[PDB]
Amino acid sequence: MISKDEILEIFDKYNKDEITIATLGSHTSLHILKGAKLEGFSTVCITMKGRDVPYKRFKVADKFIYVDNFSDIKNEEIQEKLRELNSIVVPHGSFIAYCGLDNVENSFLVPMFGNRRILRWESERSLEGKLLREAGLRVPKKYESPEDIDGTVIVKFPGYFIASSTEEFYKKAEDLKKRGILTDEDIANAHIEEYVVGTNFCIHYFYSPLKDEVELLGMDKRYESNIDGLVRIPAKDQLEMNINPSYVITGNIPVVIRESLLPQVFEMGDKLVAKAKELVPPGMIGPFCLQSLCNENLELVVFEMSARVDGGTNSFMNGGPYSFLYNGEPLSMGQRIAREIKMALQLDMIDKIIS
Amino acid sequence: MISKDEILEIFDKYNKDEITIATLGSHTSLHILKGAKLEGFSTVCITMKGRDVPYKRFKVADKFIYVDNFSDIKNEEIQEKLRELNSIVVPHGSFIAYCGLDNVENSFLVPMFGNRRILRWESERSLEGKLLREAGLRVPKKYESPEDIDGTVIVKFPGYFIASSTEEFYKKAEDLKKRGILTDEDIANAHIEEYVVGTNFCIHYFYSPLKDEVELLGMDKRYESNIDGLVRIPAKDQLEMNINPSYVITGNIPVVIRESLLPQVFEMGDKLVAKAKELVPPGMIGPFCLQSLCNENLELVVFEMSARVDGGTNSFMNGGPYSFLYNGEPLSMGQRIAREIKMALQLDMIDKIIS
Amino acid sequence: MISKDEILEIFDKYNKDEITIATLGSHTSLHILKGAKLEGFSTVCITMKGRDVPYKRFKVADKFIYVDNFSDIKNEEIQEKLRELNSIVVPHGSFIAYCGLDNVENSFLVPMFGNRRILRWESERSLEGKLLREAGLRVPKKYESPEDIDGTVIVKFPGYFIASSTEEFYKKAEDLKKRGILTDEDIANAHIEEYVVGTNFCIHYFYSPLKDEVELLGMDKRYESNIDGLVRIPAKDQLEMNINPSYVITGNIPVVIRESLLPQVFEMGDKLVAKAKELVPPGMIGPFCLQSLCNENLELVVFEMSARVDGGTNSFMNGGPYSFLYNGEPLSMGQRIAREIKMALQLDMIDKIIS
Amino acid sequence: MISKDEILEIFDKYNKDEITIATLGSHTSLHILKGAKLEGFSTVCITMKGRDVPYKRFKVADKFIYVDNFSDIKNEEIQEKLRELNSIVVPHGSFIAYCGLDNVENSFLVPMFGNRRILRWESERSLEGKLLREAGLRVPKKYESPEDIDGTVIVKFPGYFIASSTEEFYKKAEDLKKRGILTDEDIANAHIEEYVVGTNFCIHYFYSPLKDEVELLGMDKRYESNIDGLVRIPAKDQLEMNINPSYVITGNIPVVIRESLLPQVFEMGDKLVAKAKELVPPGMIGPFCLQSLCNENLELVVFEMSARVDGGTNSFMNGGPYSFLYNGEPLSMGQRIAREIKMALQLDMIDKIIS
Amino acid sequence: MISKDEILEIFDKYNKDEITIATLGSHTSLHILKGAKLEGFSTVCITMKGRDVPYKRFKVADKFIYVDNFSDIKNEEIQEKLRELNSIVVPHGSFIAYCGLDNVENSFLVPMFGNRRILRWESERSLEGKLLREAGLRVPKKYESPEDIDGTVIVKFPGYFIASSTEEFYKKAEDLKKRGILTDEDIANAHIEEYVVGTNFCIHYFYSPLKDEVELLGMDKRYESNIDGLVRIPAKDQLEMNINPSYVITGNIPVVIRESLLPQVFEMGDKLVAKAKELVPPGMIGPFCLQSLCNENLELVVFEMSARVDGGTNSFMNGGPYSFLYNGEPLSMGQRIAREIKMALQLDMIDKIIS
Ligand SMILES: Nc1ncnc2c1ncn2[C@@H]1O[C@H](COP(=O)(O)O)[C@@H](O)[C@H]1O
Ligand SMILES: Nc1ncnc2c1ncn2[C@@H]1O[C@H](COP(=O)(O)O)[C@@H](O)[C@H]1O
Ligand SMILES: Nc1ncnc2c1ncn2[C@@H]1O[C@H](COP(=O)(O)O)[C@@H](O)[C@H]1O
Ligand SMILES: Nc1ncnc2c1ncn2[C@@H]1O[C@H](COP(=O)(O)O)[C@@H](O)[C@H]1O
Ligand SMILES: Nc1ncnc2c1ncn2[C@@H]1O[C@H](COP(=O)(O)O)[C@@H](O)[C@H]1O
Ligand SMILES: Nc1ncnc2c1ncn2[C@@H]1O[C@H](COP(=O)(O)O)[C@@H](O)[C@H]1O
Ligand SMILES: Nc1ncnc2c1ncn2[C@@H]1O[C@H](COP(=O)(O)O)[C@@H](O)[C@H]1O
Ligand SMILES: Nc1ncnc2c1ncn2[C@@H]1O[C@H](COP(=O)(O)O)[C@@H](O)[C@H]1O
Ligand SMILES: Nc1ncnc2c1ncn2[C@@H]1O[C@H](COP(=O)(O)O)[C@@H](O)[C@H]1O
Ligand SMILES: Nc1ncnc2c1ncn2[C@@H]1O[C@H](COP(=O)(O)O)[C@@H](O)[C@H]1O
Ligand SMILES: [Cl-]
Ligand SMILES: [Cl-]
Ligand SMILES: [Cl-]
Ligand SMILES: [Cl-]
Ligand SMILES: [Cl-]
Ligand SMILES: [Cl-]
Ligand SMILES: [Cl-]
Ligand SMILES: [Cl-]
Ligand SMILES: [Cl-]
Ligand SMILES: [Cl-]
Repeated sequence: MISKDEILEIFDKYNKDEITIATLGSHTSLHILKGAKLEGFSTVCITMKGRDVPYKRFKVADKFIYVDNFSDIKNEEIQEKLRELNSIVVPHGSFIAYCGLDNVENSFLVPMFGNRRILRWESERSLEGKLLREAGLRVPKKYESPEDIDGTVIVKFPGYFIASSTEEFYKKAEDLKKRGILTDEDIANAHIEEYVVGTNFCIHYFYSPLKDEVELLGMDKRYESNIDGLVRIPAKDQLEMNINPSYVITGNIPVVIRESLLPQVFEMGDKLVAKAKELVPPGMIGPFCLQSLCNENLELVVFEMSARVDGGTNSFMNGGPYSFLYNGEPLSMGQRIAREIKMALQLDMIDKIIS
Repeated sequence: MISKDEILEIFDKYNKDEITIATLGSHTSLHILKGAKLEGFSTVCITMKGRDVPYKRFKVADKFIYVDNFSDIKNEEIQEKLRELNSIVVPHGSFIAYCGLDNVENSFLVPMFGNRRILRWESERSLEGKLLREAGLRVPKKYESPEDIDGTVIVKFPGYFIASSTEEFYKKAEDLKKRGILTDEDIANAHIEEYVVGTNFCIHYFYSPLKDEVELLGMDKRYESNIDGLVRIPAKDQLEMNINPSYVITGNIPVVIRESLLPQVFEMGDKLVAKAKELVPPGMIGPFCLQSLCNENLELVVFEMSARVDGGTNSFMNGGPYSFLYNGEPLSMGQRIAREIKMALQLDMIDKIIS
Repeated sequence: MISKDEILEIFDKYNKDEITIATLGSHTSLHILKGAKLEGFSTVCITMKGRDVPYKRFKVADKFIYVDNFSDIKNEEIQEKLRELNSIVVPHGSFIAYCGLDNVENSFLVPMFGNRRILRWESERSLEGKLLREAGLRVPKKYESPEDIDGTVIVKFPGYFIASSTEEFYKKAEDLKKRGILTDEDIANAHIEEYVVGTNFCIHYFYSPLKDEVELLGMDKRYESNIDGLVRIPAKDQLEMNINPSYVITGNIPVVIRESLLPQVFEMGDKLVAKAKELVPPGMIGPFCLQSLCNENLELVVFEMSARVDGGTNSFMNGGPYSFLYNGEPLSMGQRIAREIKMALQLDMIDKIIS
Repeated sequence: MISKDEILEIFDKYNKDEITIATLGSHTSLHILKGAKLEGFSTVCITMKGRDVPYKRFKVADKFIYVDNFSDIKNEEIQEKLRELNSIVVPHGSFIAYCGLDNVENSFLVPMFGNRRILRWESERSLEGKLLREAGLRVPKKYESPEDIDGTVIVKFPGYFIASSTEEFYKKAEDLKKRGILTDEDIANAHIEEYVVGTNFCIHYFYSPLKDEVELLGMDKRYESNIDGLVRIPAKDQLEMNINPSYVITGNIPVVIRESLLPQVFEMGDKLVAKAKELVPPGMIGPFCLQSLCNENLELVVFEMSARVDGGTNSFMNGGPYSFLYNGEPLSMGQRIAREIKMALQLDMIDKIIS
Repeated sequence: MISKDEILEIFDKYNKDEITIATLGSHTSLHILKGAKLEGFSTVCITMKGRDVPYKRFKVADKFIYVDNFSDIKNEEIQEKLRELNSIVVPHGSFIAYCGLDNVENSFLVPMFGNRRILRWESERSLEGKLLREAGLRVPKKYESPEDIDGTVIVKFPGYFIASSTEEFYKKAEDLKKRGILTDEDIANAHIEEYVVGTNFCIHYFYSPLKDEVELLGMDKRYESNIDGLVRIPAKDQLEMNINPSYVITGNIPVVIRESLLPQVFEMGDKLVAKAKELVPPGMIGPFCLQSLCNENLELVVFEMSARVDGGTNSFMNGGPYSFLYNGEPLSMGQRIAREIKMALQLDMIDKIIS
């Protein structure tokens, strides 16, 4: 519901000489806040007791807004402190969750870097799949029901398993049921897709509305538990175990792609951006990630995407091999965001980057 | 056939005040061209439509030479543009392939960084094995025929499989045949070697003919599809699949070796360089890679080598842990190459580095 | 036995205008010595023939003290050269081993960065376990005997295997016996613990006695042979092999943790430091590492620790994502150590950092 | 009157996680505020309409406190805003004047970098002369009355002229009287001293109470109007003019001293600092300037001093030849001040640097 | 008398892994020693009590060799310490004076950066004038005797005055005699030359024997006492004084030349270098200064030169406008010298730079 004009008029009461960058202390905020300082900004960190130490010891925040629980960040009281500080908020995974995506879309009256509307399109698998399919991107083959399974599939519930047949599907669902991990309602909405066998590249892009350009900033591969620990056990020993794989994100590892695949990499970002302009105007604004798998035919297949900054940007907080090429600098995504905020304030084009 | 004097006399007609660095837009050209700019050079990128975006958006090339297909880079027309631009060409994997190694050796009349003759020694498994064996380096044990198999082996055809017996060899060859991946002629020339079980270090060295020194620049491990995706599937599920491993390079991951192994690391490069001087004068010039596996006895076994810059240098385009030690700089291999070109022009010793 | 006053009075005869940093040429000495140079120090490297090349080519040492074998570094002759050079010695894994931990504790009369006494607490599994348990840290569940095994365990002998039952334990012990890898005396003291299935984070901390603060410097995951090569073999092929896993450290790979887990990360270091002050005064001084595994419940379980600089700091010799946040610099652990030595000399507080 | 305990207890109610650096927008505030940002601080600038542009366009201040006139900076309202911002104030020439030195000494209840008491000793020519004389420094010879004049003298009134005799003194005083530049009361308190003929070095020092050390940061020579414009007129033309010299500071020019004179330079700062400890405890804190003239006998004679930061530090806001030697950095005095504030907060020694 | 082979054979007994840079603590040693550290060298400073503080507080020397008086630096004892430290000595104005130029030429058996023989050519006005005249450089017109004076001249004695006639010459000589500044023997050897009226540029060049190139590093103007203080007194007041000008170097001020005059600037260095090769082989090595005055016809007239590093390089110890152009670095002359020492050691060409 929140209007653009409604947000531009909040920002107009802002002291344009004292624009700060704010965010929630979690997810990717260390380089969001570091990147801001490096660009000249004073920074605001929403934090809480027991969770504030990393931001205090890394010296990355100038002002703290302590909440009782991160859930309070929807409260109109915190919105006020943020407006009085002239903060532009940089959204990220954790902020959207603790604030709630409905509160974000029509109850959070603080200026926000990026296209506010499009945060819904990453939250819903149908919108996400619609976008990736319509943008012309390779995605895993989808399966309507367990009876349609004719290969190895992975099965996700909004807590994960692999199946190579209809029969294996139910045996495994049953296991995860009689172990108190999945209720009958989760499996009633099981999402089944082709298991893509390949190398993980989570590709971090930045779309600049100022330059009208998609940029490559970096790449990581996920480090997930228990799976990346499960597959480190020798095959003979794994068979002696009664252990199911889980896919809980615990961290990230840096990777570079084969250089001949960069034309495919940019075309993917270009296409995604050209379609999102049509479907959710103005489209992708700033940081976005295609989480893909590269098969043996050197084709990147995208199984996920983010419409804002992705946790994997943490793997290059001191810059990376791709962020370096632009200007020989240790450039993070956080700093690339802050720079866009800076240039837009200087060119009087803040309307291209906030909502 | 191309003579050294034949190349020195092409370079003598060069305007020594305007020496550019050229390369093909692929493989490792992003840091070759970035590294050149950082050293003061103007840069030339051979590119083509649909494949030029990465070089335009990374702002790494000053002049583009567009070809219809990269195969045209042998054409005497492109050789002329390069000579008129006073370009020294930096060779790499992709350039040699698209240009053709015979065209490189006697039909490509543009000055080239490195020892031109020695590019043949990396192309032929017999020359390569000859060199590594004569340099005194550990290599996988070789097997003349499937009947000689007495352990786990890996089998390569100039598309890969593992066997632990003669019987398994044929069963697998048959599979890859009746699946249209290998013709009877490929398996007629199957290369069988010991499967080395260990940690991958692709070690990137630079030999300076100016300093008469082998330098350590960095290290990566390969990220290959489908294999690195295959082994991420739990053992129980893998057994339910009918899937063969492939070993297609898709990218790279940074790694550092145990420091006590660096004396072995340098001795390997020293030895390789001392033997290549004898076998293919003047020997190794500039960048070279030993692709090795470290067994549990802390011995590096080399299964491959490159006689020019290797794709893994991309993992440290913003510098790495070893390239940093020299001068505290974000030094890439591309920039280390450009620096040698610079120093040689300044010391009037271009004859030590081109051919 | 070596007293603090005994060491302060050695250091008092030091020319305070010419303080050098010394260490043994191995383990982590490349960034210890590089970091020192960067902070203004002249550096001393204990090295030997055949093992000195890495330090000569990286140009990281100003003065060499050549020994016949690294075992000689206990010799009172080498202690004298070090005292005459005004060297503070930075201890590390290799130095303690070659010098011998008893010689370190009462026969090595050279000033040393860190708490000398506490190097014993990392050497003994009982002290180490005592400390981690009393500090309140999660550790693997321990097993008194093979008959207590009720899950997957890993078994270590001061050369490793996994067991999922009492029966499997003996079958495997027998195998490693009848293969000449373990004598009956090793298995008589077998250390059996819970096999933690998860993602490896070796977390590198620095405790500053000057700032009274625990800092996060970086993180790596181990790269071990043959295990990380064993699990890269497809499950079907592994079953055709008669191969046991080994866990020999060969190198390291960079990783970042999920940012929401940093509060747990710092609390772990804080707790460890607060307990070590009580148990071994003054406690942890400078660099320390918690080597942990993150399970699917996002809990870090510590299976090992170091009470000095850990080999994994090599993964960020050119700085890392966390070391960057402080001041936007390529900061290594080696340089963080040297800086503390520098600040302490400038503030006349060398008594807070040496022993 | 303002007590130290009275100031420590104001600072104790400060949020130690959000310490800002404040100052008045004038004099030397550009590098005071720039230097602060570079050290990680958020900055507060006291400014006013018509005088705020330089600080807005140089992007050097995060928060502005607008006053009606700089005279309002004594007002208890502005003191409150400063306390609520957790600001340490950095004093300078302009701040003391607009605030009034009595208000500074007992009516300005905001923490302040430096020794508050000693700002009186630079304001009074008797205290200043007492200090320089007792510290053992060369100063111009003083003259009790016009009748004591036996050489070339310069005559100052708290607007300047040169005399070489008693007679010339009165003729000139009369001129400046019958021209409405000096009243009979100014000349009733005329300060007459030896005219020192030599080269101007305004030497900028920093005393660190943390390191107990006097540091050399830089040097400038004054650029004064109309005098430096008067002496640029050829002698023949000057004689055709009826023009008196004035000595109004308009700017500064960088200079380096002859290196053999640096031992004299440091001894002067050392001596000044050792005497000020006795006379006005704790003595000199942070930045101080000896404004001297070097005669042909290579002796520096001091005609003025500042007990805080001097305007000449502006000549090296991007660092200078001496500030560079420490760490190869573009270090300004402003940044050297901010660093001391930083280190003191980190070492819990804020009591050594504020009052 | 000292031979080159005699010096090469001293240097051959040097540990080539531990080459240090040494110099006397005075003149230009701050950037000589800083520049060395920046290039990776350990540094040796010859100093003495009462004169060592600047080098201790600037942290620029790793090892001190204390002498009783700087005159002792000729002593064979100090030569030994320097040889045992593997020091290459960098000569400068003060070192040559305290050591004595005869001792330098045949009694100082330590390797020395530059052409040892040519230090005599800067010491003798006849050799100096011979060189500048034969190199084809503009110099002041010379006058054989006071009776030849037909314009404004300046008169120098190996303490200075200006004369516009024969009569004025004697009146002034008489004054300086009856004031005890000049004996009858000084004026018996008075050197009289054209007074050049113009702007002072002391131009600092570096000749690289490695690159065979003359480089422009920077420029300063002298700051001399009492003269630059004398001319700051208004003309009317100067006439009321009985004061003679002196020209004692006290410091330096940075200046840049008009860019259209750089072709003249380089040709002057080129010419000087081409003639010095013939007259004193191998010629100019490393740093040299032409001290010139630019007349209204935009012609640089050289009144002095140095055959080693000149004191004016101190004006750009943090780099300057010209030293910046090469690589965008804060490059001093001291660091440019150290770099040449570094490159020569790396290229095995130390024979091009020492003697
Ligand atoms: N289509 C797929 N094929 C193979 N692995 C997948 C697929 N989708 C997800 N995964 C793995 O499951 C993890 C969690 O996926 P998601 O919850 O979709 O982000 C991913 O990071 C992948 O490692
Ligand atoms: N390092 C990371 N890599 C990838 N995804 C992440 C990372 N950190 C957080 N996320 C995602 O963002 C969500 C919120 O993060 P958290 O607050 O850490 O639970 C998680 O559910 C993850 O899907
Ligand atoms: N001797 C070997 N033992 C084990 N793995 C190998 C061996 N040779 C090659 N490989 C794997 O196969 C991939 C392709 O090898 P190549 O085609 O020889 O460069 C390598 O990157 C290795 O990961
Ligand atoms: N990132 C890389 N790592 C290792 N080898 C590579 C890499 N990129 C390319 N290569 C090798 O160079 C050849 C040509 O590269 P491409 O043009 O990308 O196919 C390939 O066949 C690979 O063997
Ligand atoms: N409790 C455990 N659970 C699983 N793996 C372990 C455990 N302890 C050690 N390891 C693995 O064995 C290697 C050697 O362990 P350690 O010798 O205890 O340092 C470690 O780096 C781990 O990869
Ligand atoms: N890169 C590394 N990562 C982790 N641990 C290491 C590393 N290097 C050495 N160590 C440990 O330090 C000990 C001595 O090292 P080394 O002298 O290399 O054998 C080894 O036994 C290892 O446990
Ligand atoms: N004793 C002196 N001899 C010569 N010039 C002076 C003397 N004192 C002050 N001046 C000049 O007058 C200017 C103003 O001096 P003051 O007002 O004392 O700071 C100084 O910057 C000097 O250039
Ligand atoms: N650039 C400068 N150099 C030397 N002294 C200065 C400078 N700027 C200001 N001052 C002194 O500080 C006082 C206050 O400065 P202002 O507010 O600029 O008048 C002046 O009376 C000067 O004596
Ligand atoms: N020919 C000349 N004409 C005018 N001024 C000169 C001349 N030679 C020397 N001077 C001045 O006298 C100072 C001392 O000169 P010198 O002792 O020759 O280095 C120089 O720095 C000049 O400022
Ligand atoms: N800063 C400087 N500028 C020009 N010449 C200098 C400088 N410092 C020293 N010299 C010359 O070098 C000689 C020795 O310097 P000193 O030991 O400082 O007397 C002096 O006689 C000067 O001629
Ligand atoms: Cl992203
Ligand atoms: Cl995310
Ligand atoms: Cl390479
Ligand atoms: Cl390659
Ligand atoms: Cl550590
Ligand atoms: Cl270790
Ligand atoms: Cl000052
Ligand atoms: Cl001032
Ligand atoms: Cl010079
Ligand atoms: Cl000089």
